[PDB]
Amino acid sequence: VGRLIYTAGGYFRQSLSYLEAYNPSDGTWLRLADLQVPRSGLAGCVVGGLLYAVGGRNNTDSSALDCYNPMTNQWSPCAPMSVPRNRIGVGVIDGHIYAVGGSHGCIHHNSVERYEPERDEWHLVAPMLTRRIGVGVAVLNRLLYAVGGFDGTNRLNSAECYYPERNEWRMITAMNTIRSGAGVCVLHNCIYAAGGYDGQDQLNSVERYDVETETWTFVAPMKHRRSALGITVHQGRIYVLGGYDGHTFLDSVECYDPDTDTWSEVTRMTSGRSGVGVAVT
Ligand SMILES: COc1ccc(S(=O)(=O)N(CC(N)=O)c2ccc(N(CC(N)=O)S(=O)(=O)c3ccc(NC(=O)CCN4CCOCC4)cc3)c3ccccc23)cc1
Repeated sequence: VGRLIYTAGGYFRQSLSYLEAYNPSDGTWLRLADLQVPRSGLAGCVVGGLLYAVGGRNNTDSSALDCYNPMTNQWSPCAPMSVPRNRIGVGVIDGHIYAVGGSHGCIHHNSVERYEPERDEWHLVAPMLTRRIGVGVAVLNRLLYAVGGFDGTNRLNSAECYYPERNEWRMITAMNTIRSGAGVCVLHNCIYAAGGYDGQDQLNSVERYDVETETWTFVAPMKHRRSALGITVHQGRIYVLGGYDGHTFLDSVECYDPDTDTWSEVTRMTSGRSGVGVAVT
């Protein structure tokens, strides 16, 4: 009935078609219409109550944008991006979807494009300073942040900031830890970077960046270490969904209370998966 946490796609042995929704009010899961094409490594977002699945890898790298309407339980195709973008990052500014980075085969994108729902059109914006796949994306104060990822040579702890009015990117303070495939979100005016892969291990560490003091501080780590996790914010708490811990595909969903600096496991997906697109509406 209320706002749900949607997880689309993912990987477990193969790319998946599942669209499921979690109700944090009563702990229930709903099963919704499958995606047209199974996809992992995509990103989710919500604009005008519509859920969007962006990019990923098919079953093969995907330029697709698909739109799910919760009121009709239907997926519809949208204008494709100018390039396939697997392991994409996505952020929304003023009802516009920014597709950041990602990979096409062995090409590691630094390009960025902007989708206009009112026109069903994508347009390129200024490219990032760094090529980033597995990049975490966060929107804060009408700025778009691109955090960590892999540039094709090094895994990254750097982060950079896009200025829509200036159409430009600037590097910001780097993270304490290198992170590709982290969950990045915004909670209570800070950017959170949860988990990821530092080049040797999946991580359970979690650091937040305070823009005022422009520094990254560690906070309480998660129970299960994980990369390629889904992440979202619901009612002032962070939810991370699934992922890969180095051996298993997680079905675990942990929830972070910023006021207690605590991670509790609050439910479990119907099956373990990583590389899901996650959004709330
Ligand atoms: C420890 O090694 C790692 C090194 C680095 C990383 S990463 O997080 O930093 N990273 C970015 C980067 N590499 O730069 C990523 C890798 C893979 C992704 N997936 C989708 C996609 N299109 O790539 S995925 O989640 O769905 C997945 C698919 C297969 C496998 N591995 C298997 O063996 C599958 C075979 N299984 C099948 C069932 O069981 C038996 C064996 C594990 C995960 C990512 C998705 C989003 C963001 C980042 C992703 C992660 C792990």
